[PDB]
Amino acid sequence: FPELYFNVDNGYLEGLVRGLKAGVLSQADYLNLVQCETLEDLKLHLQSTDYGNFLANEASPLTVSVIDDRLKEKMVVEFRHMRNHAYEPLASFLDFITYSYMIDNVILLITGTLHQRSIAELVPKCHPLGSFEQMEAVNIAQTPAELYNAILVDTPLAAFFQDCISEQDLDEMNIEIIRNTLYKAYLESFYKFCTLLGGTTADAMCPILEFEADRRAFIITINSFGTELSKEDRAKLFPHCGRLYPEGLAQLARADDYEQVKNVADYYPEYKLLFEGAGSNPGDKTLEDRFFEHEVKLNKLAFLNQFHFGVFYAFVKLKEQECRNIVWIAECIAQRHRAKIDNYIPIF
Amino acid sequence: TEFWLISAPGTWEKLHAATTKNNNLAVSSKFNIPDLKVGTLDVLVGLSDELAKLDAFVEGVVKKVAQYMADVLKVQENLLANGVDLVTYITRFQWDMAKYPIKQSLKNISEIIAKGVTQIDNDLKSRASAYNNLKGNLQNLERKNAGSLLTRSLAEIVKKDDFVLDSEYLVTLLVVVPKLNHNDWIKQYETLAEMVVPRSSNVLSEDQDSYLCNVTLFRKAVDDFRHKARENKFIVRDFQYNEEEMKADKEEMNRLSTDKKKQFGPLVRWLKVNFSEAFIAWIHVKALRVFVESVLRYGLPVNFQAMLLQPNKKTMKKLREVLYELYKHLDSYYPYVYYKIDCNLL
Amino acid sequence: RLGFVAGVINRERIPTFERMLWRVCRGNVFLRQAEIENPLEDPVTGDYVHKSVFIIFFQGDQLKNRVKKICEGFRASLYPC
Amino acid sequence: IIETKMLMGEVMREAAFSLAEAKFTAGDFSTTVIQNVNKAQVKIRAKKDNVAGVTLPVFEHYHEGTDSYELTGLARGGEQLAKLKRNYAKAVELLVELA
Amino acid sequence: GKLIAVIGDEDTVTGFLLGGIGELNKNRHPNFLVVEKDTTINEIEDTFRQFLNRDDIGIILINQYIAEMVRHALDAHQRSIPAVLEIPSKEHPYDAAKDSILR
Repeated sequence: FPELYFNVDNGYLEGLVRGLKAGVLSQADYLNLVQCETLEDLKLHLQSTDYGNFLANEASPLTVSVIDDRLKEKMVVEFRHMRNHAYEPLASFLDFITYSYMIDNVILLITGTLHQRSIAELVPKCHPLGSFEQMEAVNIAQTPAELYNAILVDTPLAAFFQDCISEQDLDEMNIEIIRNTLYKAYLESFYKFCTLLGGTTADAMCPILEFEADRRAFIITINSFGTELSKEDRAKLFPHCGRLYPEGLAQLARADDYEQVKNVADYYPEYKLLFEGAGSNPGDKTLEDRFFEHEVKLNKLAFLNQFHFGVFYAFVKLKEQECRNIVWIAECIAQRHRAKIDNYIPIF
Repeated sequence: TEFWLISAPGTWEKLHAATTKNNNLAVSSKFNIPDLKVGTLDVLVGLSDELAKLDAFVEGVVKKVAQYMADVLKVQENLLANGVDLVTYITRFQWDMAKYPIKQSLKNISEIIAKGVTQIDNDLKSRASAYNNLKGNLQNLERKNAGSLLTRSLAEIVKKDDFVLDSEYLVTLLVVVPKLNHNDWIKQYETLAEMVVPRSSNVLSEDQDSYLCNVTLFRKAVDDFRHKARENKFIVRDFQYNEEEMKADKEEMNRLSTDKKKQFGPLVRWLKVNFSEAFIAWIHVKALRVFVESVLRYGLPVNFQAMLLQPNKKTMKKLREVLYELYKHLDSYYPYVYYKIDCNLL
Repeated sequence: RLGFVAGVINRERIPTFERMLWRVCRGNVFLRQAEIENPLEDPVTGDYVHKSVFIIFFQGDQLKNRVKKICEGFRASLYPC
Repeated sequence: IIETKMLMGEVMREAAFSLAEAKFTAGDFSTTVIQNVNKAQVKIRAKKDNVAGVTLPVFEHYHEGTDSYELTGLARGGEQLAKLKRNYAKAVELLVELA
Repeated sequence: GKLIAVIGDEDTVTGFLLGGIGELNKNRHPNFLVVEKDTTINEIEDTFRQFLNRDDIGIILINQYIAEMVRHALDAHQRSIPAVLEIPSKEHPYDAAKDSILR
């Protein structure tokens, strides 16, 4: 019933984004990258993939800050191509992927405002996916975050700012409480939008958005032990989206200890066996290196369905792992510290 | 297993046998502790903040060593000087030579128990963690001997006729080719680079998915062939004379198997005497917590009447309610002296 | 030797203060209450409360550290006696 | 001096690799960290020590601890951070003894 | 002095600002300078004068890759305070400092 339609508007773009799956590096592509000894030789072993001739114009001294910036500018021009050819049931979905980067850029645009800076932080120091090159009133808003917050409501992040009054970001709230309260309102609005689009895109995507609400339920309550934010301050940072919602979030707001978040993940047998990072050992994978193996395990499962929108969000989050894996191979090669070079995630 | 220890002073020692008449609640053993040194009023209540911290700190040390009992080979054989925890709870008394009664009970008797427990906590954290490193390297013993031909060490596939000695003009490389591209590699092993031996292709050992072979080549043409081997999906692994040191690692797999066994009996003899000393140290600290808060809750003419209790199962709601009426008329949490101990180890 | 401290407290928690102060010091105190008349008022702490007199002797000189936290927990104001 | 120029050659190797572990987990925080500086945490006071009557200016570090990066990451990262903070506060404790 | 200053790099100063050495008093200056690839040598010389002639700057950290650009400038500094330390970077560890030339 969503299969006999959906090739009307989104049939060419789905076959395109599955053609970009075939360019995601396999295990045998990674095993030829870990044999490289210099970043000059990593330029050679990357040319046998579909990345080829992307570092051919930079410099003869090839540093790791150029490879990282040239890898992620290739994911932008692949995402901007699939957005400029998108139709309105899919273009509303592709704009919801960029709100995770518009949130990370709005917060970067108010730290310069509280410290009296300008557009000099905008162009070089923001992610190109969530980018402000339109809404040009943001680009000249030198006002101290009061006549500027009245311009951020002329931006697609306006519907998320209904829990942040312009007096709260005016030195009243910490800069990470403004992040995660927007990201709480972002995931809960993206979970409802992915439920209105029913059928195949609501059962291949809501398992991904349930785990994203349980990563930030576990990682927030673990990093909130030594710091000064109360239990009522992190209970409003939990997104009400995941599997943990009525019961786990009641216990996670009362934890105060790492052993009290381990026995609330024991109730859920998918989250236990993920809590066996166990960083008391010197060399092994930590907790977030085991949460990244589960983020990309659910993202590979979105390509097992066909007629759905979840094939596009599971490509951006697997081309982001390419910009994290190849840089990690390049950062263990340039430093010649390649005993932990196998601590990447072998996606395909 | 659980436990409850409650003293009920004011004959008065005969009403403790009346608690044994309620057969459905407890047996109400005596568990007498000897007379200690008194003479302080400010330091008696000031020791109550230190004795509560000492009873909790010594409880986690013995509960951490009971968790290490699964690593030596659930098991309940931790006798306390040829005596079970239930047999010692019916025959508990002061040692008077390890916890001396001539010394002060608040400061000096506790500090001898504190410094002894802190050294046994240090000797359990420093010595037992070193044996985990030889067992942590023992986890890497089979890790070097697991997987395919690439992930496995070559301590058992070695052969003197499989490599070319006098390597001044030759070199033998252990190449791995898949089972599907074996015929594609046999027509391309001599054409991967210049000056390649075209008849030295000999599959020494094969696996279920691939096959490991030997490929002789010159000393100068080893790098360009291996760079072309990555394009042709061939896995070339380096080889050296460290197999005699891997044969020494084959004996180190038996040396670590000997270092685990020689340290097994040494650590099990250490955990059998130190945990019994720390469990008796927490038992002496509970009686110090029972000698405290009984001269303040009750009067101190000379000394309060000493008494204890026994454990109970599933009738504690009726046992606390039957003691709630007899203790509400004594006073004006519980209305009397009460300390909840855990008889279980895990 | 020592053991005298004088303060004041409201009558709306005078029965709740003496019940909690006995369990915190494990006894060894003599707290004699004394009620008052028509209410006074303080600016920041206590507004329009018919208070009562309070003295906790306890003869301890280290139980004052067990009487310093209990006095501010129930909002009692002491004075040099 | 020379023994602690080869000791900071491996401490700064581990600390720069710990930054490489933290960018693998939590995005890029090289614009949040640089912008959010208001007050310092690790300062120095100049002590005096003398050999044969000639005083030598020596430095001793101290911590007036209020963390400006107490919340950094906190939903992504936060465990690779605060062990990057330990691997560079240990480098400052060494580099003040070199200074 | 009482502060620690760092010239460093783009990756070096963001590791040391997490150590807790950066202080911002906008009346005078910030106590660091992130050097990118597109800063001239004239900008490195100006902030190096600012850190020497400041009162509370006690220790100056700088990468040896950056210090060779102003090698004529720090040899002119022959005082006891502040200490100009030369630290390694990515693929530029250590060859020879100005302090070990003084031997």
